[PDB]
Amino acid sequence: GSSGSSGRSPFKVKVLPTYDASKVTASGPGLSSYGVPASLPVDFAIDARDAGEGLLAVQITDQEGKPKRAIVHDNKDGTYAVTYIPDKTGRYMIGVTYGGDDIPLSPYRIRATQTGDAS
Repeated sequence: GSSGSSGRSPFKVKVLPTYDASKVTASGPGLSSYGVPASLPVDFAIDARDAGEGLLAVQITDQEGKPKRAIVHDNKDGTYAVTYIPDKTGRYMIGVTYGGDDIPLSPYRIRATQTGDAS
């Protein structure tokens, strides 16, 4: 089941938005394919060329799918930084979104390289 359909407007055209998720990309250690240090404060960079401006949001989950703490850094220089401390190593799935629209790049598959953690 579902419901809603809320929100109206007295005047609004059907033109194209200035922003564009598709034009959104990210680079850095936080998304390093080679691997990332477990229990280490890592952050990536979001450089937008033709993505314009759009509500950015990050969702970090674990192999089980638990909510992870994600900090938001504002540079106001045409980019966006995000720090995340992966405590519980494992398959991490990051779901980046811009202006209520997920990019064709996400989700993101990363592996937290941990050592020891004997139980």
